Amino acid sequence: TSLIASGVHYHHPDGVLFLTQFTQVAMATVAAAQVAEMREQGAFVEGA
Amino acid sequence: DEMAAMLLDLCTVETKVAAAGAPVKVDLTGGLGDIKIDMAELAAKARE
Repeated sequence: TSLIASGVHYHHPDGVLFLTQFTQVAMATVAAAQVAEMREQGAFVEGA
Repeated sequence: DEMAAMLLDLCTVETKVAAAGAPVKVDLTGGLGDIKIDMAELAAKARE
């Protein structure tokens, strides 16, 4: 719900995962990890 | 009636939001904490 960080304090009544400073980080890591797996299986085409 | 009023004041919008951010510990005591009154006597004798 709430989180205190280094210099900043983030509070949401619902969730912090839906807060942008987090949400963007979560979304970026989720996709970056999924592609890495796709790359490990070689499913990534050279001309994409 | 006095103590009831003290309990409602914790239920006010101001102190409600305070509880949402972090647990609120309220002392509703009348200063019985720094009391130097000896309970071995003034309580027992009262009861006796």
